[PDB]
Amino acid sequence: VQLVESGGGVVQPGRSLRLSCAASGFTFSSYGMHWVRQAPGKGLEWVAVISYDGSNKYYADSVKGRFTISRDNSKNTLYLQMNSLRAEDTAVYYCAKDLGESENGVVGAFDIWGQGTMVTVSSASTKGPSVFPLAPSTSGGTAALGCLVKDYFPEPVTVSWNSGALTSGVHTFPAVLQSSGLYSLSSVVTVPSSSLGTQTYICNVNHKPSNTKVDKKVEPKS
Amino acid sequence: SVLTQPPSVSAAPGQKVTISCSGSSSNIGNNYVSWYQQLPGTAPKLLIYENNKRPSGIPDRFSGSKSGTSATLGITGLQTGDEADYYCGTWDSGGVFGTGTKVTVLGQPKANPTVTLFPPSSEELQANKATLVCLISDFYPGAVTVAWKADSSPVKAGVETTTPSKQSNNKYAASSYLSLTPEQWKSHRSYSCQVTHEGSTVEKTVAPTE
Repeated sequence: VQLVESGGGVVQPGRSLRLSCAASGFTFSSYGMHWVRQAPGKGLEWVAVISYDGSNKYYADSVKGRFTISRDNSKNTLYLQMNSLRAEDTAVYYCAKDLGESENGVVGAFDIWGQGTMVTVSSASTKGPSVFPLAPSTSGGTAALGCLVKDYFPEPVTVSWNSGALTSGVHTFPAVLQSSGLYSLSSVVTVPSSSLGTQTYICNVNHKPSNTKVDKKVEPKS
Repeated sequence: SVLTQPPSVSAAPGQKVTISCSGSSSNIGNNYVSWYQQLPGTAPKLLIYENNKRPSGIPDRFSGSKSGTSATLGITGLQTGDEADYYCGTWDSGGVFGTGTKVTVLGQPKANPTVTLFPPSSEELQANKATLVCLISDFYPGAVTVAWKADSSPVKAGVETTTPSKQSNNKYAASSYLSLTPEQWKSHRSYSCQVTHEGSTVEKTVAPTE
């Protein structure tokens, strides 16, 4: 059995998008089909359902109005016609089979799932990264500094420190999808709390797509 | 419409782990329960259906049960390949999933989280924006429940938190942000980062007066 989603890309809120799920390795015409979404990095959220025939159709309240799950048994494809997309509909949509078993629709058990196509709804063009200094406070004998790479878009950002001359003590966290349809991540360096005043520290952020190369000297306060 | 399962359960290799699903009769009681595994960067996988029944291909060391308003998934002989997000689900006449239970086959002692919270920079306030960055480090297993608190009052807004990732010391690390208006920031004596880990709860705090 194989489920292969399709038609997953970036979209502006309000506009439309229809995901396609090429199903194979089974009948499809005799199993109900589900759609499930998993926003990074939250849990599984049950989206919509369509019966084996296409009669019964059910959605979540967070989706009730604006989505219309359909399906094409001729092509063995499930369709999630998503209209009027919003921000918190951004998720990894999952084509999921239903397990209708044991004789005399249908039921809620998903034996097989698809790879899942990521939909990133965002009213946003390529935004350059705004970088902010995470000036230390410190929990002896160690202190922490960093750079909040925020309000950037899209997503490949590369951060370094001291132009490559600082690999150890460093930890760059994953990017998060913000409440502005942009992104945010932080870069951190863990150093001796005694070395603060002397050593200069620069986060060398580099958003390649938008062509921005931000550099922020991080130091403590007063 | 919220099925209750703990964020984390964790045993040693070879041991039993059980994951519970408590809720209400309308959700779990009168209905079938189904358990799903999810390795990181993979689609969910069906483990258990109809409370206790099992598919062919699933190792026999995956058990299921339902006693009224409670349902249990067990795992004997724990092996690293069991490290995953386990979700419980159900139907009702689709239905609802669990909060998400992580499983970690302990390869080391529980390390408690080192919390380093950063306030919004004066440079960030010079753009009429503000973000508090809580940075939780060196912890194991990789399951933390971050709550923010304006003064002792709670706060729901601006919260974005990452799914933990293993560092180079094999212990996990994550981060939570708090997107605030500079007025709100300057309108509370202190914001705080409550970090719950394996039952323990750590609180770091900052104030605009710093």
